[PDB]
Amino acid sequence: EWNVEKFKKDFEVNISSLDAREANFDLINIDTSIANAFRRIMISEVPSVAAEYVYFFNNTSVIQDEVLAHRIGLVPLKVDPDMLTWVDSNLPDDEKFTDENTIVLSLNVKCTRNPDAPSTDPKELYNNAHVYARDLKFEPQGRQSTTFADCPVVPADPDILLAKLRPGQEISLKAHCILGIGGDHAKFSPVSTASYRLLPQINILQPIKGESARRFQKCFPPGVIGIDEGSDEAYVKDARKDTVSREVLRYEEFADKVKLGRVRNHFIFNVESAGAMTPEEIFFKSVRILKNKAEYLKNCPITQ
Amino acid sequence: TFIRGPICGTDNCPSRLWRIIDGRRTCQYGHVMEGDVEFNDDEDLG
Amino acid sequence: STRGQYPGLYLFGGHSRMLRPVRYLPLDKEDIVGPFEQVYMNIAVTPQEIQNNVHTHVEFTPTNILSILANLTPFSDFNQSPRNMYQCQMGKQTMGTPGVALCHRSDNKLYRLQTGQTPIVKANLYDDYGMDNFPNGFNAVVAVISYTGYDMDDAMIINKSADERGFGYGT
Amino acid sequence: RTADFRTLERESRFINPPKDKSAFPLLQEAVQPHIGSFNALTEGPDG
Amino acid sequence: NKMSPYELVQHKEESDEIGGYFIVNGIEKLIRMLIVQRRNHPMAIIRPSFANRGASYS
Amino acid sequence: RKDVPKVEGLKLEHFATGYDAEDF
Amino acid sequence: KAQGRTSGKVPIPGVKQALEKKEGLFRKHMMGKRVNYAARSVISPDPNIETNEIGVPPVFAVKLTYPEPVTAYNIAELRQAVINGPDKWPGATQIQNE
Amino acid sequence: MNRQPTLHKASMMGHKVRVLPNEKTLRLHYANTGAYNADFDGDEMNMHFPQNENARAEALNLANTDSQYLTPTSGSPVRGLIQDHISAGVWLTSKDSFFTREQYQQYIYGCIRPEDGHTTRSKIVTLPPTIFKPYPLWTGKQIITTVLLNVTPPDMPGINLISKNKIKNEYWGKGSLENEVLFKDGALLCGILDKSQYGASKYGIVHSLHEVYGPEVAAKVLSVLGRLFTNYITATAFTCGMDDLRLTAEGNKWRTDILKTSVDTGREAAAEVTNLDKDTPADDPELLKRLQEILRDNNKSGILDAVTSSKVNAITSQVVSKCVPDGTMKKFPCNSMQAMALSGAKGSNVNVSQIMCLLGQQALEGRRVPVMVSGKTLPSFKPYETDAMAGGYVKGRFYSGIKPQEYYFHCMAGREGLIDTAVKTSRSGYLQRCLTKQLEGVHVSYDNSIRDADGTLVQFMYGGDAIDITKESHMTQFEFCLDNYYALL
Amino acid sequence: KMQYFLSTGNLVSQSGLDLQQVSGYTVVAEKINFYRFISHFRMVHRGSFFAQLKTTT
Amino acid sequence: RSLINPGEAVGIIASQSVGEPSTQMTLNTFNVTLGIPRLRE
Amino acid sequence: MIVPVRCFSCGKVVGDKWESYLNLLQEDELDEGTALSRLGLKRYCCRRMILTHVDLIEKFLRYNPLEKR
Amino acid sequence: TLKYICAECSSKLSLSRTDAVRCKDCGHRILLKARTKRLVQFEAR
Amino acid sequence: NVFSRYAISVSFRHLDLIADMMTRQGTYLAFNRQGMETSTSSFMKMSYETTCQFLTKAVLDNEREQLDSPSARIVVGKLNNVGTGSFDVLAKVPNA
Amino acid sequence: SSRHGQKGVCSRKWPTIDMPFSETGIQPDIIINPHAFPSRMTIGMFVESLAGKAGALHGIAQDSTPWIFNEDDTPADYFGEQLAKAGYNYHGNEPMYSGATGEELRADIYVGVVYYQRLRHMVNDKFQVRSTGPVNSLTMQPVKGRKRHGGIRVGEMERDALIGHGTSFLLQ
Amino acid sequence: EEPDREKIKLLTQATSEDGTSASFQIVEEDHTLGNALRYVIMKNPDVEFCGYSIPHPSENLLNIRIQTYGETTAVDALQKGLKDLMDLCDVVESKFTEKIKSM
Ligand SMILES: [Zn+2]
Ligand SMILES: [Zn+2]
Ligand SMILES: [Zn+2]
Repeated sequence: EWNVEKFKKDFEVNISSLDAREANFDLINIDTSIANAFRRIMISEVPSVAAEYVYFFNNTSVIQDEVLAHRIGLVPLKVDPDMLTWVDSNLPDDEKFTDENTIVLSLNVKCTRNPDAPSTDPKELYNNAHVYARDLKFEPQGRQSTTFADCPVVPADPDILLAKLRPGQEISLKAHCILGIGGDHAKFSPVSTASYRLLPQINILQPIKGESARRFQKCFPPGVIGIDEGSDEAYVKDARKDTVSREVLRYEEFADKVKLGRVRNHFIFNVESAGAMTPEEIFFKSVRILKNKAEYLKNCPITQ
Repeated sequence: TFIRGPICGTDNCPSRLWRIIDGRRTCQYGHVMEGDVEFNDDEDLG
Repeated sequence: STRGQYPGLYLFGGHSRMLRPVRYLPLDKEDIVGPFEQVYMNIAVTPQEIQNNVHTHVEFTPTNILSILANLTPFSDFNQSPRNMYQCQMGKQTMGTPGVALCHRSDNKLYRLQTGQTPIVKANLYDDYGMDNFPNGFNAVVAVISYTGYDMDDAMIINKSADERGFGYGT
Repeated sequence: RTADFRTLERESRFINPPKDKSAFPLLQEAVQPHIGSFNALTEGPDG
Repeated sequence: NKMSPYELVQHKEESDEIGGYFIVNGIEKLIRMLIVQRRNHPMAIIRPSFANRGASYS
Repeated sequence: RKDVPKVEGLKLEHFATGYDAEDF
Repeated sequence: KAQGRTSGKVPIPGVKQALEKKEGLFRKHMMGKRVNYAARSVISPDPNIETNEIGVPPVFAVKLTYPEPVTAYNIAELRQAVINGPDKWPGATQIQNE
Repeated sequence: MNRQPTLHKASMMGHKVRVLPNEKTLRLHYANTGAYNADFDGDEMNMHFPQNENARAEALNLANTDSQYLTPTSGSPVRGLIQDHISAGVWLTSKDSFFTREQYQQYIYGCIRPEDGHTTRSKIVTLPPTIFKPYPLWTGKQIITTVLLNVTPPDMPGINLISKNKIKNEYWGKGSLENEVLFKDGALLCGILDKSQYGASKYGIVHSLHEVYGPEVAAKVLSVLGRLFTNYITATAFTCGMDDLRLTAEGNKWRTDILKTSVDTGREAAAEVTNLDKDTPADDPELLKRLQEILRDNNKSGILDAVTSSKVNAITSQVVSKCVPDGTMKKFPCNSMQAMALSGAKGSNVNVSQIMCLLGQQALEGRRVPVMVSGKTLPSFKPYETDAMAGGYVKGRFYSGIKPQEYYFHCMAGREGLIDTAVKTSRSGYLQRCLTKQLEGVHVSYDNSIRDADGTLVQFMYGGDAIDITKESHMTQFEFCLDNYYALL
Repeated sequence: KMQYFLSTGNLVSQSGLDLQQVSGYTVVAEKINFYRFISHFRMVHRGSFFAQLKTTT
Repeated sequence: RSLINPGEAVGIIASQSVGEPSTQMTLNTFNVTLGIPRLRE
Repeated sequence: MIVPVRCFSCGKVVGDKWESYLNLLQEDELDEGTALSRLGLKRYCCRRMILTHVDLIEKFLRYNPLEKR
Repeated sequence: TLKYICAECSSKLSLSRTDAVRCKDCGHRILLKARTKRLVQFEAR
Repeated sequence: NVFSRYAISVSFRHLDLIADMMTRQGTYLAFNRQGMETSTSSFMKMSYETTCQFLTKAVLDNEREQLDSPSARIVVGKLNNVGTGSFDVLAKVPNA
Repeated sequence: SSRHGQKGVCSRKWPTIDMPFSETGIQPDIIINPHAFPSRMTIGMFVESLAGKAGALHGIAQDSTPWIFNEDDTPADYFGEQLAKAGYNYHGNEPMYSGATGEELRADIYVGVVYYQRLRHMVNDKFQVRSTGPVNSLTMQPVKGRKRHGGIRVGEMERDALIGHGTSFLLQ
Repeated sequence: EEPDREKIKLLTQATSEDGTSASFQIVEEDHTLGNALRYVIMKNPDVEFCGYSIPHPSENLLNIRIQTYGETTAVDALQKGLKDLMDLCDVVESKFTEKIKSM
């Protein structure tokens, strides 16, 4: 007999590590349908900011225009969402972008010959021969000056090589960075990889003490199995440390003395980030999206 | 987009025509000219 | 012989003769052998298969008998034979890199795959012919699984987000 | 090891083409039936 | 002809330009190699297309 | 025939999620 | 049935050569005609449509048309087709007067 | 719809349109791809759209796919599930399959939707579980019962069928009965489902529903099973790896010891055709003189090929018949390489044998590997070599590799299968065109006589019995027509 | 008259060469990749006369 | 109810039931003329 | 051409690590497996993108019709 | 100021009417068109 | 015997109709030009091969083509007489 | 296509999330059906899959020159040992989970890195459609050729396939 | 006053007269909420049948189907499941907050 008060008696979270870019943590005693839905929403439904419309004024370099437009969109921007709003598509392009929807980046690079002493390195040999992603400067439109004064728009990885040039060539563009979700295009996905794994279960069946237990160590990562003596013989220290290689299931000594399975309601989330948001904050957004994905169906008339 | 042609029928107006389904030159106002073709000939020097 | 080819000793030194190198077993030196000679010789394939007092020659490498494009197929001795023959035709018809001097040419049409990669698994003759100057393809994390249901009889499934990040994009 | 991708050997060669001698000499030998057959019209014995 | 990979780049070619073809009207054709009979050696073929030629031919 | 030469100098390069080099 | 002058690369065909071959007239343009209202494309699999079905792309669905005479029962749907016009899919490309 | 070499009338069938978004490709179901002889490698098909109501009444009633279930060549079915819906019904209808209540109701509604008109009752009915007391669990055979409970009409009783599988009983263990398919009152009670049941196979379950319930129900059951074995595949996948292709070290010693007894096989067949005896050695000058005599004759070389090929096909048949169920590392259900071959999903037992055991004799134009003027089959071999390997016998397999000599003979056999294909279709193409001008206005008249177009009489009944070929399948299946008497009434 | 041969492939000759066909002597070097292009220079052909045959010897 | 229907093109069907499985027997010797050349006589 | 910005499979930013990779192989003189692990590439999806990259843009840039050769 | 580019010496070159299409530093006939500051738009996809 | 060698089952009803066509004149007639020579439909013969050869034999005959074979109805554009063209649909009007 | 003649069209750009995901978080770029390999017998693709994943982890290139290995020196033993030192399964199998449902799969999935090529002929220069258009001047029939918006051919045998169904109005 | 009503839709062609059986069709959904909601409706002791079904992956439509026993219609089982999934995301969000405030 299930109840939401019985779910709360038996639900735990163990946070193994938290960081600016990644977070490993456990969700104990939750169903696979709910734990998949948090993974499902972190990849797609959580919105993030990326460049969408690119306006080339000149591109005289070797890289094509649409290839170089595609490379700007994949550059992750260090912008907090809930500082922008959503664009509205049922109205024309003069009315579509405001200072509340859009972040305007620009890029203006020209390459020239450098007088240098001599196969020489082309950073000592040319001026502006490498367009990095930090050369996308932020242009505050409208009132994005008193609200972005704390945090200007900078790419999350400023050393991304966008293009390479030779003298004579130039790149002069201007891009609009709109808010979108990972289901539309992959460049809005706010996460490098969110994924989970089940806790492995390593069930020893017979006591396998002694010299067999020393060779039982080596079928696993080193922190997994431990020994003490013939008593406290060969036990599991850290099954969470184990990757399921099934190395022990191919030695005929051990193929009946152990069984490998999972703990089917212990999920180990590893949530990384593309830099725009902290990884514990794209999990709070993900559980609030699924809550607000259900309110909008409850607070809704059932048609026909 | 259009090309100059004869006056359209149905008492349309002095009009100029435009091939649209590659074989039916309509008028400006959408009247398909009755019995029009846009022929070609097939090659798949030498 | 008895009712065989007409006997004789025929030397040839002219133009236009086919020639390939083998190792002459005394002196361990390279010899050059043409196809008129080869019918009556005894050329061992590997040195491990040199039998006493029949073999006078040995191949340098057993891969001197394949083509250039038939030699770039990874582990070609494990595929079935019509599949090594079909890669040799499919390897021509890829969109790869025609050349780097494309702004000084004007052809009817060129196909240009944008971001090529070298292969992790490759032959040693991939580097002798300088095939790195013309990268033809890309390394995909491929999973052999029947999961979706839309991949039958030959069809495959691409990833969507792999494609949005540019995966076999070309002009 | 068994084989290598020659990553620093490519990148020094892409930037700096060799000023003396073509690398990859098996590639110029693979059209010696064509280039050589046209060279024999004007070179060799008896002009 | 006697030209470096550096100098082929300075003359707007691929650095490992291969040669072997003709440029005719921009189209870049080449002469196909053929298999013909070996020179200067009497072959001893038998063929049914010889009795087709005249009477009393074997 | 000499065998294919084993590449010497290999080590563990796949770890569980949340564990980098805690193994010696 | 002539002699000609030279190797004029199989000289100028008469009115019998227009009839007697695989190509010509009587087998290429009487048994083997080309048709209007037809489309071809590469096929792709689908286990989500029925077995007695085809998945028509939206490219083909805004080109191929059916002359539907307007009567008292399809007036509600053929008015909606003309309103959508020849770009939105449940639509129509042209009408025919009486 | 039309696949372009249109060799028979089932290659041009009539489909119902279902307009999809986001595509540029025509898009087909897998039941149709055996009818058109199409596969998804880049094939194109022609889509014709008829322009009046007389032709729409004939693409729905005469040339639709539902009436094209049986081909008229022999009366055999051509429509069924093809590759991975086959290999999913050997897992779903297995005896290991146990679904819980949340899972059982999900595989029903995943394939049977009442909104789209799949049901007959407008309320999805389910079955009691086959386990009550520890935990309620449904069997995987019990899902096939529930999907036939819902798509068949309620007034007719259940189906009754006794058939077989392609999988022998000994792959499942001692005393299993999983080769016997049994349907009693519409309930699958025994046996797994294969290509032999819902593939393009005769007297299966889909062929039997076609007879009792009609073509409209049999076309729904292929769609319902097309969605059932797709949601089960997405929840429970199917793979094939390197471990599927490996013999165990016990059984890998077996193929070595049998192939150790093949080094003498080439000489003994060559000593037999030369009418010598006593194991005369291979370097005997009175032996090599006879082999040269054999070489110059096309007759005598045909004898030496046939003796030596049939003698080394025995060693090929001893390695396979000892290893492939027994010497393999992974046994049958877990070894997906065998389960794709035993189910008839893809491949044969010959493909599995060449991967795991050895390729065998590379027979060229029926005879054996050709030979030079010098008595050499390659420059690697001694002239007039009485080795089995020198004649083209490959003792290597595709798992471990084939030597350079036997890689060259295998390219000889690979090319004669490709030059014969290029000359295949031009032969029988003109034979069919030439029949379809005489036998082209020949039709059944209303007095059941077969007449030509001008009225000249050809036969007095069609075959002497006036029976359509696509109807007489269960006409002499009297045990089937008695077990289903009331449903067929 | 030599550019015409290299443009069409038609061996026009009064005196008659030893060859047995008069067409297909030159082909276009395609550049769809490098493997297509490097294999025109290793391509050898038995003769265009032999595809007319009905014998697979 | 399993009879042939009047108007059925049994001439095309009988010719498509012979020419179509004859695209399946082009192979060589496995005493009498075999396969398609026998069928062409 | 130039290094992809993101990995194709996971989606980690990979484009900022190409010039750091060539410094490790040239200046610090490591093998390829140790230089990739020091840049943070550890899933073998993103590991084979810096590893296996050709970088043909240095070969394209030699042809410049905007300056005297 | 509208300009072109010589295909040989890469010198920028305004070309009026009633002028032969040649470079004016070398004499090269083939002459390629430069690109100017002009707006085009893309989606970053 | 040809099909049973390759383990291909064809029904005897097809083989009896091929055989009863080849023996329709008491002789052993082929499927070729010479077997087709004794037929009624001129356009069937003209569309097969040697078109103006059969046309010569038909014009000298002053031969009326009855337009009944399906190779002669596709030429003139008449409805084919096999299947749904093997009968007529007639509408029944109520008033006198 | 891969380097083994395993070609086939892209059937669906399958969305990322409901695509199976490994223990590592890696989601495959290409899913290929295992039912290809029994009739193809392309086992060079299984060992390329196995040598490629060994090479990505250890930072090494592997050789795939033919006849380097041996029946006593099987590459499944050679590259599987390199995976087992890296920490993966010996057989190239990986524990994957279902993207749709979320549960783990039945067995482990054979994953690896294969060098895929992209062939040059695509649907954008294969498909055509015609409602009506340009005709021929002699026969008043639709014209041959796609760029001229021309028509699909109903040839000789397709006439016979419509007589065989007995549908005289589709033929008409 | 414009509330959205093109989101959830009761398919009347498959709905029983009593309301104890009904099918629905949500737009712009998939396995995300289709499986998470199906888990919570099945924990109602009156739901006899429940399952979701995506009719075609290329369009964003989601058919779910609830069949009850009695004394609760199939709409009242949908909105009871949507309330207990709202309450199930509060437990996850509030446990995961208390473990960040505890580090
Ligand atoms: Zn008008
Ligand atoms: Zn990655
Ligand atoms: Zn100049």
